[PDB]
Amino acid sequence: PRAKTGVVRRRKHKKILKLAKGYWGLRSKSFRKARETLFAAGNYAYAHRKRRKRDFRRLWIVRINAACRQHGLNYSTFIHGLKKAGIEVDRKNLADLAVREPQVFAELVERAKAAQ
Amino acid sequence: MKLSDLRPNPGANKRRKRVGRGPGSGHGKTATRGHKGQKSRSGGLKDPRRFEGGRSTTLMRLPKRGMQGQVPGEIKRPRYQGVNLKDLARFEGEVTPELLVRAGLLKKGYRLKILGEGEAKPLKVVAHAFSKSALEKLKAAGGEPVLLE
Amino acid sequence: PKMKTHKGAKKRVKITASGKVVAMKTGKRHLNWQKSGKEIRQKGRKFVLAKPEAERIKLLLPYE
Amino acid sequence: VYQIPVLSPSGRRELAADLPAEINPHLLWEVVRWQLAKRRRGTASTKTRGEVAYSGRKIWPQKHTGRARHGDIGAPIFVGGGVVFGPKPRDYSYTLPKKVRKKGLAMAVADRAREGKLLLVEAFAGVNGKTKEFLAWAKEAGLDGSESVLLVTGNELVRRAARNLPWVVTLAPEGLNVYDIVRTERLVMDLDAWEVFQNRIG
RNA sequence: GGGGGGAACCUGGGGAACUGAAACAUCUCAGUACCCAGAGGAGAGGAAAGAGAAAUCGACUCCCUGAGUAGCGGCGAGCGA
RNA sequence: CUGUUGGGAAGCAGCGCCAGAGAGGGUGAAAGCCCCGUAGGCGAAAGGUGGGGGGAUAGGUGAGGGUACCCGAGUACCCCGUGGUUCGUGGAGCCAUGGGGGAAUCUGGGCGGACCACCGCCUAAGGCUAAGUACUCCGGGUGACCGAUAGCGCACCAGUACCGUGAGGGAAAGGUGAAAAGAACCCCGGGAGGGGAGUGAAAUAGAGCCUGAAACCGUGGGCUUACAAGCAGUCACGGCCCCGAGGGGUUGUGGCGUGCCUAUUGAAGCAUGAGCCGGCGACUCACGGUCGUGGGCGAGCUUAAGCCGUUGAGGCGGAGGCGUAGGGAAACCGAGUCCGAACAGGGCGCAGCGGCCGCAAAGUCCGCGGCCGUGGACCCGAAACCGGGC
RNA sequence: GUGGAGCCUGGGAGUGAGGGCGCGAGCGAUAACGUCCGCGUCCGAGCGCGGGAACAACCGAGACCGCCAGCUAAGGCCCCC
RNA sequence: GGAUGACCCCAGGCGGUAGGGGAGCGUUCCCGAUGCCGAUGAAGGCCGACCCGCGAGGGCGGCUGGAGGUAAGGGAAGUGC
RNA sequence: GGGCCUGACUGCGAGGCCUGCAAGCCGAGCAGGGGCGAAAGCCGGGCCUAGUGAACCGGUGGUCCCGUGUGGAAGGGCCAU
Ligand SMILES: NC(=[NH2+])NCCC[C@H](N)C(=O)O
Ligand SMILES: [Mg+2]
Ligand SMILES: [Mg+2]
Ligand SMILES: [Mg+2]
Ligand SMILES: [Mg+2]
Ligand SMILES: [Mg+2]
Ligand SMILES: [Mg+2]
Ligand SMILES: [Mg+2]
Ligand SMILES: [Mg+2]
Ligand SMILES: [Mg+2]
Ligand SMILES: [Mg+2]
Ligand SMILES: [Mg+2]
Ligand SMILES: [Mg+2]
Ligand SMILES: [Mg+2]
Ligand SMILES: [Mg+2]
Ligand SMILES: [Mg+2]
Ligand SMILES: [Mg+2]
Ligand SMILES: [Mg+2]
Ligand SMILES: [Mg+2]
Ligand SMILES: [Mg+2]
Ligand SMILES: [Mg+2]
Ligand SMILES: [Mg+2]
Ligand SMILES: [Mg+2]
Ligand SMILES: [Mg+2]
Ligand SMILES: [Mg+2]
Ligand SMILES: [Mg+2]
Ligand SMILES: [Mg+2]
Ligand SMILES: [Mg+2]
Ligand SMILES: [Mg+2]
Ligand SMILES: [Mg+2]
Ligand SMILES: [Mg+2]
Ligand SMILES: [Mg+2]
Ligand SMILES: [Mg+2]
Ligand SMILES: [Mg+2]
Ligand SMILES: [Mg+2]
Ligand SMILES: [Mg+2]
Ligand SMILES: [Mg+2]
Ligand SMILES: [Mg+2]
Ligand SMILES: [Mg+2]
Ligand SMILES: [Mg+2]
Ligand SMILES: [Mg+2]
Ligand SMILES: [Mg+2]
Ligand SMILES: [Mg+2]
Ligand SMILES: [Mg+2]
Ligand SMILES: [Mg+2]
Ligand SMILES: [Mg+2]
Ligand SMILES: [Mg+2]
Ligand SMILES: [Mg+2]
Ligand SMILES: [Mg+2]
Ligand SMILES: [Mg+2]
Ligand SMILES: [Mg+2]
Ligand SMILES: [Mg+2]
Ligand SMILES: [Mg+2]
Ligand SMILES: [Mg+2]
Ligand SMILES: [Mg+2]
Ligand SMILES: [Mg+2]
Ligand SMILES: [Mg+2]
Ligand SMILES: [Mg+2]
Ligand SMILES: [Mg+2]
Ligand SMILES: [Mg+2]
Ligand SMILES: [Mg+2]
Ligand SMILES: [Mg+2]
Ligand SMILES: [Mg+2]
Ligand SMILES: [Mg+2]
Ligand SMILES: [Mg+2]
Ligand SMILES: [Mg+2]
Ligand SMILES: [Mg+2]
Ligand SMILES: [Mg+2]
Ligand SMILES: [Mg+2]
Ligand SMILES: [Mg+2]
Ligand SMILES: [Mg+2]
Ligand SMILES: [Mg+2]
Ligand SMILES: [Mg+2]
Ligand SMILES: [Mg+2]
Ligand SMILES: [Mg+2]
Ligand SMILES: [Mg+2]
Ligand SMILES: [Mg+2]
Ligand SMILES: [Mg+2]
Ligand SMILES: [Mg+2]
Ligand SMILES: [Mg+2]
Ligand SMILES: [Mg+2]
Ligand SMILES: [Mg+2]
Ligand SMILES: [Mg+2]
Ligand SMILES: [Mg+2]
Ligand SMILES: [Mg+2]
Ligand SMILES: [Mg+2]
Ligand SMILES: [Mg+2]
Ligand SMILES: [Mg+2]
Ligand SMILES: [Mg+2]
Ligand SMILES: [Mg+2]
Ligand SMILES: [Mg+2]
Ligand SMILES: [Mg+2]
Ligand SMILES: [Mg+2]
Ligand SMILES: [Mg+2]
Ligand SMILES: [Mg+2]
Ligand SMILES: [Mg+2]
Ligand SMILES: [Mg+2]
Ligand SMILES: [Mg+2]
Ligand SMILES: [Mg+2]
Ligand SMILES: [Mg+2]
Ligand SMILES: [Mg+2]
Ligand SMILES: [Mg+2]
Ligand SMILES: [Mg+2]
Ligand SMILES: [Mg+2]
Ligand SMILES: [Mg+2]
Ligand SMILES: [Mg+2]
Ligand SMILES: [Mg+2]
Ligand SMILES: [Mg+2]
Ligand SMILES: [Mg+2]
Ligand SMILES: [Mg+2]
Ligand SMILES: [Mg+2]
Ligand SMILES: [Mg+2]
Ligand SMILES: [Mg+2]
Ligand SMILES: [Mg+2]
Ligand SMILES: [Mg+2]
Ligand SMILES: [Mg+2]
Ligand SMILES: [Mg+2]
Ligand SMILES: [Mg+2]
Ligand SMILES: [Mg+2]
Ligand SMILES: [Mg+2]
Ligand SMILES: [Mg+2]
Ligand SMILES: [Mg+2]
Ligand SMILES: [Mg+2]
Ligand SMILES: [Mg+2]
Ligand SMILES: [Mg+2]
Ligand SMILES: [Mg+2]
Ligand SMILES: [Mg+2]
Ligand SMILES: [Mg+2]
Ligand SMILES: [Mg+2]
Ligand SMILES: [Mg+2]
Ligand SMILES: [Mg+2]
Ligand SMILES: [Mg+2]
Ligand SMILES: [Mg+2]
Ligand SMILES: [Mg+2]
Ligand SMILES: [Mg+2]
Ligand SMILES: [Mg+2]
Ligand SMILES: [Mg+2]
Ligand SMILES: [Mg+2]
Ligand SMILES: [Mg+2]
Ligand SMILES: [Mg+2]
Ligand SMILES: [Mg+2]
Ligand SMILES: [Mg+2]
Ligand SMILES: [Mg+2]
Ligand SMILES: [Mg+2]
Ligand SMILES: [Mg+2]
Ligand SMILES: [Mg+2]
Ligand SMILES: [Mg+2]
Ligand SMILES: [Mg+2]
Ligand SMILES: [Mg+2]
Ligand SMILES: [Mg+2]
Ligand SMILES: [Mg+2]
Ligand SMILES: [Mg+2]
Ligand SMILES: [Mg+2]
Ligand SMILES: [Mg+2]
Ligand SMILES: [Mg+2]
Ligand SMILES: [Mg+2]
Ligand SMILES: [Mg+2]
Ligand SMILES: [Mg+2]
Ligand SMILES: [Mg+2]
Ligand SMILES: [Mg+2]
Ligand SMILES: [Mg+2]
Ligand SMILES: [Mg+2]
Ligand SMILES: [Mg+2]
Ligand SMILES: [Mg+2]
Ligand SMILES: [Mg+2]
Ligand SMILES: [Mg+2]
Ligand SMILES: [Mg+2]
Ligand SMILES: [Mg+2]
Ligand SMILES: [Mg+2]
Ligand SMILES: [Mg+2]
Ligand SMILES: [Mg+2]
Ligand SMILES: [Mg+2]
Ligand SMILES: [Mg+2]
Ligand SMILES: [Mg+2]
Ligand SMILES: [Mg+2]
Ligand SMILES: [Mg+2]
Ligand SMILES: [Mg+2]
Ligand SMILES: [Mg+2]
Ligand SMILES: [Mg+2]
Ligand SMILES: [Mg+2]
Ligand SMILES: [Mg+2]
Ligand SMILES: [Mg+2]
Ligand SMILES: [Mg+2]
Ligand SMILES: [Mg+2]
Ligand SMILES: [Mg+2]
Ligand SMILES: [Mg+2]
Ligand SMILES: [Mg+2]
Ligand SMILES: [Mg+2]
Ligand SMILES: [Mg+2]
Ligand SMILES: [Mg+2]
Ligand SMILES: [Mg+2]
Ligand SMILES: [Mg+2]
Ligand SMILES: [Mg+2]
Ligand SMILES: [Mg+2]
Ligand SMILES: [Mg+2]
Ligand SMILES: [Mg+2]
Ligand SMILES: [Mg+2]
Ligand SMILES: [Mg+2]
Ligand SMILES: [Mg+2]
Ligand SMILES: [Mg+2]
Ligand SMILES: [Mg+2]
Ligand SMILES: [Mg+2]
Ligand SMILES: [Mg+2]
Ligand SMILES: [Mg+2]
Ligand SMILES: [Mg+2]
Ligand SMILES: [Mg+2]
Ligand SMILES: [Mg+2]
Ligand SMILES: [Mg+2]
Ligand SMILES: [Mg+2]
Ligand SMILES: [Mg+2]
Ligand SMILES: [Mg+2]
Ligand SMILES: [Mg+2]
Ligand SMILES: [Mg+2]
Ligand SMILES: [Mg+2]
Ligand SMILES: [Mg+2]
Ligand SMILES: [Mg+2]
Ligand SMILES: [Mg+2]
Ligand SMILES: [Mg+2]
Ligand SMILES: [Mg+2]
Ligand SMILES: [Mg+2]
Ligand SMILES: [Mg+2]
Ligand SMILES: [Mg+2]
Ligand SMILES: [Mg+2]
Ligand SMILES: [Mg+2]
Ligand SMILES: [Mg+2]
Ligand SMILES: [Mg+2]
Ligand SMILES: [Mg+2]
Ligand SMILES: [Mg+2]
Ligand SMILES: [Mg+2]
Ligand SMILES: [Mg+2]
Ligand SMILES: [Mg+2]
Ligand SMILES: [Mg+2]
Ligand SMILES: [Mg+2]
Ligand SMILES: [Mg+2]
Ligand SMILES: [Mg+2]
Ligand SMILES: [Mg+2]
Ligand SMILES: [Mg+2]
Ligand SMILES: [Mg+2]
Ligand SMILES: [Mg+2]
Ligand SMILES: [Mg+2]
Ligand SMILES: [Mg+2]
Ligand SMILES: [Mg+2]
Ligand SMILES: [Mg+2]
Ligand SMILES: [Mg+2]
Ligand SMILES: [Mg+2]
Ligand SMILES: [Mg+2]
Ligand SMILES: [Mg+2]
Ligand SMILES: [Mg+2]
Ligand SMILES: [Mg+2]
Ligand SMILES: [Mg+2]
Ligand SMILES: [Mg+2]
Ligand SMILES: [Mg+2]
Ligand SMILES: [Mg+2]
Ligand SMILES: [Mg+2]
Ligand SMILES: [Mg+2]
Ligand SMILES: [Mg+2]
Ligand SMILES: [Mg+2]
Ligand SMILES: [Mg+2]
Ligand SMILES: [Mg+2]
Ligand SMILES: [Mg+2]
Ligand SMILES: [Mg+2]
Ligand SMILES: [Mg+2]
Ligand SMILES: [Mg+2]
Ligand SMILES: [Mg+2]
Ligand SMILES: [Mg+2]
Ligand SMILES: [Mg+2]
Ligand SMILES: [Mg+2]
Ligand SMILES: [Mg+2]
Ligand SMILES: [Mg+2]
Ligand SMILES: [Mg+2]
Ligand SMILES: [Mg+2]
Ligand SMILES: [Mg+2]
Ligand SMILES: [Mg+2]
Ligand SMILES: [Mg+2]
Ligand SMILES: [Mg+2]
Ligand SMILES: [Mg+2]
Ligand SMILES: [Mg+2]
Ligand SMILES: [Mg+2]
Ligand SMILES: [Mg+2]
Ligand SMILES: [Mg+2]
Ligand SMILES: [Mg+2]
Ligand SMILES: [Mg+2]
Ligand SMILES: [Mg+2]
Ligand SMILES: [Mg+2]
Ligand SMILES: [Mg+2]
Ligand SMILES: [Mg+2]
Ligand SMILES: [Mg+2]
Ligand SMILES: [Mg+2]
Ligand SMILES: [Mg+2]
Ligand SMILES: [Mg+2]
Ligand SMILES: [Mg+2]
Ligand SMILES: [Mg+2]
Ligand SMILES: [Mg+2]
Ligand SMILES: [Mg+2]
Ligand SMILES: [Mg+2]
Ligand SMILES: [Mg+2]
Ligand SMILES: [Mg+2]
Ligand SMILES: [Mg+2]
Ligand SMILES: [Mg+2]
Ligand SMILES: [Mg+2]
Ligand SMILES: [Mg+2]
Ligand SMILES: [Mg+2]
Ligand SMILES: [Mg+2]
Ligand SMILES: [Mg+2]
Ligand SMILES: [Mg+2]
């Protein structure tokens, strides 16, 4: 029996093109350019999931640094103090406290100065 | 038991290896042939059993031995096949070439020679020849060796 | 079509009962005058072909 | 070994035969594979680049046209060209071992006997070649047509009467085969047919 | 009576080369492709100046087998009763 | 047959019936019973055939005894040159014959692989001879054959159009609908085309007609864009729009970020290839081998061609093959054998699990799979070589 | 020393253009992104990740997937960062 | 563990070119099938932010389309660009 | 340097070195018949490592293994070169 392509290739090309919706020019219209665009897209997504974790830690740290310097110490001193005090609140929540709960953060700062 | 139950045992019918059908398969593109050279080509190499890259071959450097014959060919002479006493153990009474042929012991067109392996049985065995030991054992066991011409 | 027997092998080599491949030692066809009796004598025996070469030669003898 | 019901004017008698205790599904499969394979026509065919109608001419020069190199338009790379490794007329038959198919035959009958789906009969009453007659007889025999039946008899008149029924497959005992047994829910045999069968598997 | 035609098939008269031998000349391809003559629903072959070792067989043709055997061979590649 | 849904029933429902016929194709959809058929039967005045049956005819036919008349000539035979055969000069016979020489008639002659002897076989130099075998223009039957880029080059007005001086090359192009009911008539327009009306179950089924993908072009809408540096994405956040602790679209800013494939030590690479999209496009098959594997049987396993049966039925067939013993160039011997003086030494060889039972196994057969050999052997591509023609 | 260690039999390969770096030599000119060997390494195949401005083979480190969690490596902590 | 691919628990491995091996998806065709799905709408087409699957894919729903399609389990290839 | 000599043996060969193959290398010991020596013993060429060439085809000596119906013969095999 003969088994011609028939339906199969069109359906595969459609899967790819649907994923490429939104892409510029031929990157969303041509199967070939869509597929190339997607290769890169997937690698970026993987790399940037990893990178997103670093991106946010850097942001927290910057905010934490600014909140600390309002109370007369820098970030690196503040983190040492927290360590000596045994306080384990992470940078994500430190940064939140620094903005949403300035009294609590100021309290944390005291403990950190004292612990040293 | 019906048709929808008829099934081969695991392993009885296995899938073929299909090459040049894509990256995921493990056999795409070069189709397990590697890169370039004669072996990758349609038609491939010279006979690997013999050819050695142009150098005089392992086979051809060995010497010939023996009579190879000549036209007009094979000289017709009577041929013997040996059957051991042990192989005769299954029979009763008289054993002959035709019986051993039929039993699948003796090949057609071969004269019958009895050989000494195993134990003799009191049988009248009819044959074209006997080894010395076959002759000894058959006498001792009470059998009657009959020698053809 | 069925494999043909290689006659060059069939004339040089034998497959023993256990599937070894045996040939005549090389090097005594001629130039023998200054070869010691030990050399001549030992070259007059059969020898067992190394495994990789034996397998190749066996494949040339499909009906032995 | 097995107890097989026999239909008689004297009533539901009983018969015993040494059909194999053990049923080997894989072997049964191998017999049906062989049966279905050797009946293949193997008439699929295509044309090779050497067998297609075009000329062997090089369609344009090797170099300097600015196009891809080509020989003749029969090459499989061309639309309308030869086909690569297409089917050619082929014999799918092979010789399945005699003992395997004899064994298969015995096992197939054994499977039906183990289920109580094997029935033997002495005669077929009043069926003289009319379907309506076989139907009447079948009803009394417990064959209401809710189950497919492989009817094995040497009586031509019986086979003619039953053959057009959707639920009936008809065979002379010389034709008993495991595909037809396994196809059908019930096995119905002549005492005569049962006999040539026992000769066949002996 | 002949002449000319007919898709293959057939017999006869002629008869390559690429290729293979990892070069090449003997050898291979192959008595193939092809040209020609003739035949017919077929054609050829056929009633032993046979075989060849069986004290044997009994025209010829064709299929299985014998057998990739016997042998042949720059005893190479291969060829092959 | 009726009812029912439907444009339409063959669907569904009720109640039946045929079947040596429930192969299959149709009919408005899916029908054993409406149609064409199918099973089973029937049929030729004319012409063809007639291998079967019957009948003519041609032809067919003894025994010894003697006689030595006849028994295929430029032949046998020998030599020279060559072909055929498995035989390539080989110890080279046999069969054929271009050249030279050149017999005999059975007490004649050819052959059994130089030759000679013995022992056999056979009857050359005249001719014919069914059948079993090959093929497929033609008719038919059937496909785990194709389904309009497939299948023949051609489903269609194709060996055509067209190309070529010519030999020769050689396409593309199938489908409205159940039914033409193929849209009267009116309206804009020179027409084309359209808008109404009308037909239709359906008219983006309207003939440029089934379905109607993709590239590609356009109209409308949402978001967005004129201080911005870019393999075009991705991660985050915010804005707006949409669908209703959520999601979809869009993208302002910030982070990160060197296409795909090929070939390479090394490519984003300024190395190859690709305009884009759709369709065609490359590891197969036969036979043999070698391993592995699923089964069958096991010192045995197995049949080939055929023959009978079947008409998607299987069986018979043991010829033969592999295995059961090896060693030796061989004669030959044999659980051994070869080298040798050896009873020396060495090479190559030689010996199941459980309570008669089971089980397992040599081996072998079949299926399957990997790989190898032979074929074009994964596909495409030369420059060339040869033959016959133009 | 129990390791994707080792040995034995068999099936299937691919590879037989390497390249940088460190060390040891030869050749070269105590030249070459040079060349040819040796021991090692990495790239090749880790052009995946951090550092080195950028950069196959230098330093750090062997990426099964997910996380808006933590600790470190080399390298860094004036701003770009 | 439990006895056997029943599922759970603890542990360790899981970068990768040539290449080896394993397990699957889908396409055409056969058996299953005188069946079954189908005009209350087959195949094919277009959507989908939904469900299952690691994935190749498979469902389901809306629209189109208007007559075919074909299960569990197996078989065979002109089988995936 | 001298005496006597021919082991510059025949038939084998445990065991190794080397090594992709094929080769190449060393070899105690047993038997046959020897040489030298009172003997123990040594002797299967040369202090050692180069002085060489696989197959095929063919020559010569021997052997008496095959001998195409049989006896021979032709021609081959085997051993040596
Ligand atoms: N003798 C027989 N019944 N043969 C088998 C049946 C024949 C035919 N194929 C049928 O089914 O009608
Ligand atoms: Mg395709
Ligand atoms: Mg298609
Ligand atoms: Mg498609
Ligand atoms: Mg695709
Ligand atoms: Mg689609
Ligand atoms: Mg798809
Ligand atoms: Mg976008
Ligand atoms: Mg676009
Ligand atoms: Mg587009
Ligand atoms: Mg992707
Ligand atoms: Mg990630
Ligand atoms: Mg990253
Ligand atoms: Mg981290
Ligand atoms: Mg400060
Ligand atoms: Mg710390
Ligand atoms: Mg901490
Ligand atoms: Mg298969
Ligand atoms: Mg295969
Ligand atoms: Mg696999
Ligand atoms: Mg596949
Ligand atoms: Mg793949
Ligand atoms: Mg694999
Ligand atoms: Mg790979
Ligand atoms: Mg590729
Ligand atoms: Mg390749
Ligand atoms: Mg491979
Ligand atoms: Mg492979
Ligand atoms: Mg390969
Ligand atoms: Mg390659
Ligand atoms: Mg390469
Ligand atoms: Mg390579
Ligand atoms: Mg390549
Ligand atoms: Mg290369
Ligand atoms: Mg190359
Ligand atoms: Mg290669
Ligand atoms: Mg190539
Ligand atoms: Mg090719
Ligand atoms: Mg080649
Ligand atoms: Mg050379
Ligand atoms: Mg021989
Ligand atoms: Mg002959
Ligand atoms: Mg007796
Ligand atoms: Mg040879
Ligand atoms: Mg030699
Ligand atoms: Mg010699
Ligand atoms: Mg010397
Ligand atoms: Mg010597
Ligand atoms: Mg000597
Ligand atoms: Mg000797
Ligand atoms: Mg044989
Ligand atoms: Mg044998
Ligand atoms: Mg078929
Ligand atoms: Mg076929
Ligand atoms: Mg074709
Ligand atoms: Mg064809
Ligand atoms: Mg062609
Ligand atoms: Mg052609
Ligand atoms: Mg052609
Ligand atoms: Mg043509
Ligand atoms: Mg042509
Ligand atoms: Mg041509
Ligand atoms: Mg041509
Ligand atoms: Mg040409
Ligand atoms: Mg060209
Ligand atoms: Mg060019
Ligand atoms: Mg161009
Ligand atoms: Mg081109
Ligand atoms: Mg071009
Ligand atoms: Mg071409
Ligand atoms: Mg061509
Ligand atoms: Mg062509
Ligand atoms: Mg064309
Ligand atoms: Mg075609
Ligand atoms: Mg093709
Ligand atoms: Mg091909
Ligand atoms: Mg081709
Ligand atoms: Mg055929
Ligand atoms: Mg097969
Ligand atoms: Mg067959
Ligand atoms: Mg039927
Ligand atoms: Mg029926
Ligand atoms: Mg049925
Ligand atoms: Mg039936
Ligand atoms: Mg004429
Ligand atoms: Mg004529
Ligand atoms: Mg001729
Ligand atoms: Mg003539
Ligand atoms: Mg000729
Ligand atoms: Mg001719
Ligand atoms: Mg010529
Ligand atoms: Mg030539
Ligand atoms: Mg060729
Ligand atoms: Mg060839
Ligand atoms: Mg070749
Ligand atoms: Mg050549
Ligand atoms: Mg060549
Ligand atoms: Mg050349
Ligand atoms: Mg040539
Ligand atoms: Mg020839
Ligand atoms: Mg021809
Ligand atoms: Mg004619
Ligand atoms: Mg005929
Ligand atoms: Mg004739
Ligand atoms: Mg005559
Ligand atoms: Mg044989
Ligand atoms: Mg020939
Ligand atoms: Mg309707
Ligand atoms: Mg109505
Ligand atoms: Mg009705
Ligand atoms: Mg009804
Ligand atoms: Mg019927
Ligand atoms: Mg029907
Ligand atoms: Mg019908
Ligand atoms: Mg129906
Ligand atoms: Mg239907
Ligand atoms: Mg109907
Ligand atoms: Mg009829
Ligand atoms: Mg009829
Ligand atoms: Mg007479
Ligand atoms: Mg008379
Ligand atoms: Mg006279
Ligand atoms: Mg005469
Ligand atoms: Mg005359
Ligand atoms: Mg002559
Ligand atoms: Mg000749
Ligand atoms: Mg000749
Ligand atoms: Mg010769
Ligand atoms: Mg001759
Ligand atoms: Mg003569
Ligand atoms: Mg003559
Ligand atoms: Mg003459
Ligand atoms: Mg006479
Ligand atoms: Mg005479
Ligand atoms: Mg003569
Ligand atoms: Mg003569
Ligand atoms: Mg003769
Ligand atoms: Mg003779
Ligand atoms: Mg005479
Ligand atoms: Mg004769
Ligand atoms: Mg004639
Ligand atoms: Mg006749
Ligand atoms: Mg005739
Ligand atoms: Mg005939
Ligand atoms: Mg025919
Ligand atoms: Mg026809
Ligand atoms: Mg189709
Ligand atoms: Mg169709
Ligand atoms: Mg078309
Ligand atoms: Mg066409
Ligand atoms: Mg179409
Ligand atoms: Mg075509
Ligand atoms: Mg036609
Ligand atoms: Mg065409
Ligand atoms: Mg056309
Ligand atoms: Mg036309
Ligand atoms: Mg012209
Ligand atoms: Mg013209
Ligand atoms: Mg042309
Ligand atoms: Mg229509
Ligand atoms: Mg129509
Ligand atoms: Mg309709
Ligand atoms: Mg007007
Ligand atoms: Mg007007
Ligand atoms: Mg108008
Ligand atoms: Mg208008
Ligand atoms: Mg209008
Ligand atoms: Mg209307
Ligand atoms: Mg409607
Ligand atoms: Mg509709
Ligand atoms: Mg529409
Ligand atoms: Mg429509
Ligand atoms: Mg239609
Ligand atoms: Mg349309
Ligand atoms: Mg349109
Ligand atoms: Mg717009
Ligand atoms: Mg500015
Ligand atoms: Mg702006
Ligand atoms: Mg961005
Ligand atoms: Mg952010
Ligand atoms: Mg949103
Ligand atoms: Mg977004
Ligand atoms: Mg957003
Ligand atoms: Mg940031
Ligand atoms: Mg870039
Ligand atoms: Mg880069
Ligand atoms: Mg790609
Ligand atoms: Mg490329
Ligand atoms: Mg390149
Ligand atoms: Mg390059
Ligand atoms: Mg380069
Ligand atoms: Mg670039
Ligand atoms: Mg560029
Ligand atoms: Mg360039
Ligand atoms: Mg480029
Ligand atoms: Mg290049
Ligand atoms: Mg272009
Ligand atoms: Mg485009
Ligand atoms: Mg495409
Ligand atoms: Mg393959
Ligand atoms: Mg093929
Ligand atoms: Mg094959
Ligand atoms: Mg195989
Ligand atoms: Mg097997
Ligand atoms: Mg069996
Ligand atoms: Mg049998
Ligand atoms: Mg054979
Ligand atoms: Mg032998
Ligand atoms: Mg001797
Ligand atoms: Mg021994
Ligand atoms: Mg031994
Ligand atoms: Mg067993
Ligand atoms: Mg077995
Ligand atoms: Mg292999
Ligand atoms: Mg070929
Ligand atoms: Mg070719
Ligand atoms: Mg091929
Ligand atoms: Mg191949
Ligand atoms: Mg030219
Ligand atoms: Mg030439
Ligand atoms: Mg030339
Ligand atoms: Mg020339
Ligand atoms: Mg010419
Ligand atoms: Mg282990
Ligand atoms: Mg490992
Ligand atoms: Mg390893
Ligand atoms: Mg493998
Ligand atoms: Mg493999
Ligand atoms: Mg390589
Ligand atoms: Mg290799
Ligand atoms: Mg090389
Ligand atoms: Mg190299
Ligand atoms: Mg290089
Ligand atoms: Mg190097
Ligand atoms: Mg180098
Ligand atoms: Mg270095
Ligand atoms: Mg240093
Ligand atoms: Mg250095
Ligand atoms: Mg150095
Ligand atoms: Mg360098
Ligand atoms: Mg340097
Ligand atoms: Mg240097
Ligand atoms: Mg290195
Ligand atoms: Mg590479
Ligand atoms: Mg690295
Ligand atoms: Mg690495
Ligand atoms: Mg990199
Ligand atoms: Mg990076
Ligand atoms: Mg880096
Ligand atoms: Mg960096
Ligand atoms: Mg940086
Ligand atoms: Mg770098
Ligand atoms: Mg670099
Ligand atoms: Mg790196
Ligand atoms: Mg890892
Ligand atoms: Mg820290
Ligand atoms: Mg540090
Ligand atoms: Mg810095
Ligand atoms: Mg900072
Ligand atoms: Mg991996
Ligand atoms: Mg595995
Ligand atoms: Mg599948
Ligand atoms: Mg698919
Ligand atoms: Mg089909
Ligand atoms: Mg059916
Ligand atoms: Mg159906
Ligand atoms: Mg229904
Ligand atoms: Mg609808
Ligand atoms: Mg379909
Ligand atoms: Mg889907
Ligand atoms: Mg639909
Ligand atoms: Mg239909
Ligand atoms: Mg489907
Ligand atoms: Mg199906
Ligand atoms: Mg299934
Ligand atoms: Mg099945
Ligand atoms: Mg097929
Ligand atoms: Mg294909
Ligand atoms: Mg001295
Ligand atoms: Mg003396
Ligand atoms: Mg040794
Ligand atoms: Mg060695
Ligand atoms: Mg040396
Ligand atoms: Mg002594
Ligand atoms: Mg002595
Ligand atoms: Mg002495
Ligand atoms: Mg003395
Ligand atoms: Mg002494
Ligand atoms: Mg010694
Ligand atoms: Mg010296
Ligand atoms: Mg010396
Ligand atoms: Mg000295
Ligand atoms: Mg030497
Ligand atoms: Mg030599
Ligand atoms: Mg030679
Ligand atoms: Mg010789
Ligand atoms: Mg010689
Ligand atoms: Mg001699
Ligand atoms: Mg003799
Ligand atoms: Mg003789
Ligand atoms: Mg005499
Ligand atoms: Mg004699
Ligand atoms: Mg004499
Ligand atoms: Mg002689
Ligand atoms: Mg010698």
